[PDB]
Amino acid sequence: VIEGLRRARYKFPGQQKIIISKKWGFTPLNRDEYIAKKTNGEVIDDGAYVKFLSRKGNLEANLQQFPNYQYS
Amino acid sequence: GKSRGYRSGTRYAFQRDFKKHGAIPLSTYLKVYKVGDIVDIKANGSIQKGMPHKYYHGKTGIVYNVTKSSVGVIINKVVGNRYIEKRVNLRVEHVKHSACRQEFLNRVKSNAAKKREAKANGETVYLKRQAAKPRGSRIISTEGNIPQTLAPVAYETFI
Amino acid sequence: MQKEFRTSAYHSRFQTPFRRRQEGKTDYYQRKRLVTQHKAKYNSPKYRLVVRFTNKDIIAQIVSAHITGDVVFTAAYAHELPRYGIKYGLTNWSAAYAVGLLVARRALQKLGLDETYTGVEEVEGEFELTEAVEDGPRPFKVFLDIGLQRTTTGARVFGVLKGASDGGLYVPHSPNRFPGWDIEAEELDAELLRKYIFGGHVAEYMEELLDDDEEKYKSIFKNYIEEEIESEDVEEIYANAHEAIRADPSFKPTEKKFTKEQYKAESKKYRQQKLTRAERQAKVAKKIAEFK
Amino acid sequence: PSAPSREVVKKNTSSKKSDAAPASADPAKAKKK
Amino acid sequence: SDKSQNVMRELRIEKLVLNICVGESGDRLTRAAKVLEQLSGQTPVQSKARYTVRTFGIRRNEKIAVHVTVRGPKAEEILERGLKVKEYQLRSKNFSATGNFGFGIDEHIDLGIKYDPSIGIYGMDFYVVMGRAGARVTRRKRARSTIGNSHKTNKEDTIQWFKTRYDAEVLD
RNA sequence: GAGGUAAAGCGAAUGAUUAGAAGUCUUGGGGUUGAAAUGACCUUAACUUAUUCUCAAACUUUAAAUAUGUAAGAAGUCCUUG
RNA sequence: CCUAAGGGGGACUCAUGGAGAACAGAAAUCUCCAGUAGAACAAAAGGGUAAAAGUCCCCUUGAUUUUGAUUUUCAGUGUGAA
RNA sequence: GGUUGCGGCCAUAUCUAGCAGAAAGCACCGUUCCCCGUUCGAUCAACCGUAGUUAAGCUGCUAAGAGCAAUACCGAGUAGUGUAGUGGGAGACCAUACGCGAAACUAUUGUGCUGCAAUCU
Repeated sequence: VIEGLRRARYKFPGQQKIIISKKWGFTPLNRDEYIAKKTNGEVIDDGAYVKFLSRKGNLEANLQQFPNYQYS
Repeated sequence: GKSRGYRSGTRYAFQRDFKKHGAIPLSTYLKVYKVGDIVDIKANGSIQKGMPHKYYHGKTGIVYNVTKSSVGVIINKVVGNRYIEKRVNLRVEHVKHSACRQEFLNRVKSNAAKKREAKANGETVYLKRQAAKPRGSRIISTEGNIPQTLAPVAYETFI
Repeated sequence: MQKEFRTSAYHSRFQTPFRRRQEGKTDYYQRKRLVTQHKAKYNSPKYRLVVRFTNKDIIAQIVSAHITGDVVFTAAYAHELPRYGIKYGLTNWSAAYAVGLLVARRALQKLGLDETYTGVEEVEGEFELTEAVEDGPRPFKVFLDIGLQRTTTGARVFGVLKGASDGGLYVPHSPNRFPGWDIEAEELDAELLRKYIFGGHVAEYMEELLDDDEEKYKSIFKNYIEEEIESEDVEEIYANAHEAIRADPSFKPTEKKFTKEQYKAESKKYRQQKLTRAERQAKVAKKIAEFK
Repeated sequence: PSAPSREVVKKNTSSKKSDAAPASADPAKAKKK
Repeated sequence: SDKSQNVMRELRIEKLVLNICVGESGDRLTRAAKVLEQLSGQTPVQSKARYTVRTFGIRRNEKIAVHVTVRGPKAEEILERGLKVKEYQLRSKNFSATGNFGFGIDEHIDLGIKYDPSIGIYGMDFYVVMGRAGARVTRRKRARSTIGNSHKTNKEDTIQWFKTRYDAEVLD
């Protein structure tokens, strides 16, 4: 994939850097936080993305939407 | 085609505040203005009568005339190399008392109150305000506060 | 199928009306027109004759406006009338007249304008304004405030208006809203207005219903039946009430069987109290735990 | 007899076709064929 | 509290509106108004088209329809006379989500009034607005408010009340 | 006191805009069901819900820095009364 | 451009959506609910306006008389407008 | 303390869904001779307070509620910016020096207060 982007760099003017992200895929979570929230049941799939548990709002709907949520 | 009408460029200045449209609270119509009062000018868009020109939006002046629903305010405007006194007629919806008076009027009474007491106690007191002076010496004790050593952090990319 | 309307964006940008406008009680357009004083009369307050009609009561207050809130000058209630000899029909047009007269006399006694500005002594139903006495204090000037109540010729608010005007208050008005005004021949019939002043319409109803529908008479005019009050002698009840009000309009508060503290302690018993943050946190924890 | 008329409360002073009155938006009324 | 079988929760007819939407203005509309007067004993009101539509052949402000509102016992009498024509047989999809209901007669002479060939025959829309006591809360000028959720009229309550009062069948 | 520029925002109004997911199609068609039932099924397209990527000189809840108005007393404050 | 589209007062609430009613259907009229203005306010655009400045009804001529003051453009002249 | 009338600030007050409300008040509630207004006493007007009810309105409470408000070893002294250099860089732009300094985000808390008059178990 890097070599794919390195070639793409030739089609652009200016300087571009290829950077390996610290985050899991396109999520805003670092690769260890995402694993922790996955094993804590706080993250569910939504197709090509995910949805994260909120400690806010209606309690009942929150519980139904995230069944595997190990509360602390 | 230049356009320089009366209310040109007042798209945002004469707008009502967000979630503050509609009727005017009546404390505006209950305040009493006397000749010689210091008032602030802020045009209210919902009242198109007695509206100041955009120049006077945000200016402070002296009330010199009081009429049925308005006050006459005096503003000094720079026109070239001198000031000109302008006499603006404003409905009281566009006018508010200037709060700069009250703080100074409080100091006038406060100063007199302190001064007369010093005469009573046979002492003297200095009434002039003082700018914040440099701070004096002090001793910093370190029980529970042993200094933490901080160092600059290494560069790291956070995307 | 359609966009859900009550979104969080709808709530965020909603500008709630004024507190007493959302209550549906204050018309701020009319309030602005009434309260606002000519700025060159710097601190002289305008006085409002606030007239309100409940299902069981008439309230007539004299009010001046201030930034902290309105301040009551004097007040007259319809449930004061039993002290003055009117026990029934406390929401008549004539009860309204009595309340207006009472508030007028009470305010004038509070000011000191009793010898001067006695008012219309011989209530005849003529339209008339409180005329100022030369070389003396001007009559107390009050402006009628009917709130959200609709203006109709024959309405009870103008009964309070007429009572106050006959009591010596200078309340500007035109006679085209009194019961008895002919629009086609623009003059005020004094006899019909006088009839309405002294309960003539109620007496006529008793006369008409008694000899036509006696059962409805027994159900409706019961309190008059147990009082042995006939249709003919009602006029004298209001006539004596007027004289009694003019004799002594001062305010007598009702004796209270409990102290303010006793009332507060009694009422505080039936008031639910808000939960502690800890209590509701415990409730949330219990609900989650019982959800597994 | 008197002939009262229902009073107008709407604000559309213009003279045009009503909002959301398009053709083909209807179901097939002869879908039973 | 909040007892379901309170007295004041008693459903009863608010009003009955009779609508004849004759698509033109003139003799037909005047005769329809005559029919409405005969049926109700009240002068009806003539409603105007809001916009011009060529397919329906109407223009703005042409007095198209006529209608009248009846309240009280007269509404009940007219409603039962109209339910006879429908032989006390309504459908589940004749009741709105707000608990109102309505139907339509095709020939007004079936209501039981003298037939005049000159006047002709018209169909008619009966609409019954249901409501409990305390609806004045939403209509009075001062202190106007809304009606609580329990006190609201809905489809199932209206259907049950209709069946109980009329022993009629609602074809679900 | 005044301001609406920089910045910011778009799971905030207006406008622009990428991608799926779950639903409703009952007011989208196609195919396949039926001897005829619009009553289903597979499908794409529509909408709705919760998300998602990216924007605005003539969009905006928010909102600087700099610049800008006024005041800082004897022509003042207070007390009494013509 | 307007004798109302000016003035005063009063009553009412708009765009739109949903759920319903013979002909009637995506579009006629009627009813209820929701509806912060997503409507309308002669004409550009911007601002403003909800028991109204919007829709409808009642009465009107203040779109009148006298000559001063003030604001904008500004020389602090005129004209216009306020 | 509850309630009414009139208010001040104008969501910490609004909105959704539930539950409770003693006294009083308010309210819904009843009637159409009269004044008055309507297609319609529904709204408005008048009359009774008499026949009834807290069902609703109203008030309070509940919600890991929506919204709103406030606070911050939250983000962040970041973005931006005033001033400076014969600083860097081909440029685009960037760093540094002396100053000022956000917004979103995150988290926590809160959910009307109050004036005058009257009234109340």
